[PDB]
Amino acid sequence: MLIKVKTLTGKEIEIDIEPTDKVERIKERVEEKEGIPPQQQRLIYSGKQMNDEKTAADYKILGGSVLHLVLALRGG
Amino acid sequence: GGIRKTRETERLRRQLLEVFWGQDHKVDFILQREPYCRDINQLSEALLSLNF
Repeated sequence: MLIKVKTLTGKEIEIDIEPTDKVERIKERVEEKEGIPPQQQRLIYSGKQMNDEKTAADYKILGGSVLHLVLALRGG
Repeated sequence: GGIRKTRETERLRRQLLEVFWGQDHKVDFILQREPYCRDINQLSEALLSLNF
């Protein structure tokens, strides 16, 4: 199952992960793709915040869903 | 300036591995961001290498 993430710059990232994996693991995949640490990147879906102790399955996300990401700031 | 990302970006794109311009999503990302160095990378690399 593959899903697309949305960045603050307006860019949809393409990644491949399983629903049984943890949100923190998906964050690591993001770090290697864009070049930003996981602890400074948040993942939001539907309107609720996703915790590193929870998994994508807990938010009924499947291959084809668009997930949002919002953490770390450059300016002020 | 001092250093440029043009060498890593075009080398990836030409024959080497996806380095700056490369790194999967990064390929287009260099120019489509804000800095000048990245700007040249996709601009000069993605445009000239793909078209020519």
